[PDB]
Amino acid sequence: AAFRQEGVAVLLCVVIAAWLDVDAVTRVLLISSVMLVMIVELLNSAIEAVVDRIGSEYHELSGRAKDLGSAAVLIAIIDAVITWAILLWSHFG
Amino acid sequence: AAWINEAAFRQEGVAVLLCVVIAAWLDVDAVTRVLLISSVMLVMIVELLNSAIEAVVDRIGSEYHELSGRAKDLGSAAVLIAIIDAVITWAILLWSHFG
Amino acid sequence: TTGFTRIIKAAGYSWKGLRAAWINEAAFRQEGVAVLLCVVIAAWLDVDAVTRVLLISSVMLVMIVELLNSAIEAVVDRIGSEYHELSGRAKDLGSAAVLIAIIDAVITWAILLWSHFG
Ligand SMILES: CCCCCCC/C=C\CCCCCC(=O)OC[C@@H](O)CO
Ligand SMILES: CCCCCCC/C=C\CCCCCC(=O)OC[C@@H](O)CO
Ligand SMILES: CCCCCCC/C=C\CCCCCC(=O)OC[C@@H](O)CO
Repeated sequence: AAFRQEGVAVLLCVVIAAWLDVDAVTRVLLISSVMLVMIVELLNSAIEAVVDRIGSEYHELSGRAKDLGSAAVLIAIIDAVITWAILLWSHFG
Repeated sequence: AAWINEAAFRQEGVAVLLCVVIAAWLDVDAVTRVLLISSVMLVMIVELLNSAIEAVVDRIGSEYHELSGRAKDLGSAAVLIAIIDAVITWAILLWSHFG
Repeated sequence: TTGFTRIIKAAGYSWKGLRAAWINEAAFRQEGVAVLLCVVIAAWLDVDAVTRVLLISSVMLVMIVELLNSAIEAVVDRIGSEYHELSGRAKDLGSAAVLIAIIDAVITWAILLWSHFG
């Protein structure tokens, strides 16, 4: 369901990066950026998995852990966007 | 959320934020600017993940357990490695621009 | 004061964690060796600054995810129960992030060295 859509997303990114006439270095940066997002999203899901296992009811530290994990994912997404934007502006510069 | 109003996250937050601003103004090529950003961004990501770990641990209980201390130590280790990676990154790249 | 004591304390925790992870597992020790070799090779390698960083950044990320996944397992094992679905799920997601980080590093080294022909 959700993991499939992310799998579709990252596959398209690889296809696009392969479709673009770019060098080895820039191609690595494009891929690795999206790869990092995958890593953070998986680790964040691991956090939420532990949280939902520990607590049966609501707790402050439980919501804190989820917010911090979701924040890390956001920072990762932003980092990927900035990376793609900078490189593409350079290639078509 | 309520995480933003903390002395620890303000200091770590501005340290990374300043580096991004500086890197955005530095006169270097694209791939260099990307690495300057991605390095300090990675540090922030690891710090947020590490902070999430500690939050989960404290959620468990106040009574100490060996795995509880191990979880925090391993988390701090990842943060350390991330900072080292950031320093080395900026050191190698800026050494050319600095001369 | 507070800023200096946090750096020292975090350095103490980090070194205590790196020590514990090195003592407990043999696979971790060999992994650290593989990383250290990669760092030295990339430093002595005749490539430009950007490639040198990428080779380093790859293996450094591997260790970070490894330590973070090991932190997850520590919390999971901390929890006391016979068996839970989210117990295996948490480690499954963590192990997935580890294998992704390793593969991405291997491919990076593969592509970069193949383009350098060295
Ligand atoms: C127009 C908004 C697109 C979506 C957001 C993309 C943000 C990208 C970059 C933010 C500024 C940081 C880097 C900008 C800069 O200093 O130079 C970039 C340029 O040298 C690349 O060739
Ligand atoms: C440029 C290298 C950055 C770090 C790469 C990853 C290194 C990971 C682990 C290195 C060893 C961790 C600390 C273990 C150690 O040195 O001593 C353990 C010893 O006291 C008992 O066996
Ligand atoms: C080519 C490698 C150069 C050094 C790169 C970083 C290596 C990191 C750790 C290796 C040194 C730590 C080994 C253990 C050690 O010396 O400490 C002994 C321990 O009693 C201190 O608490």
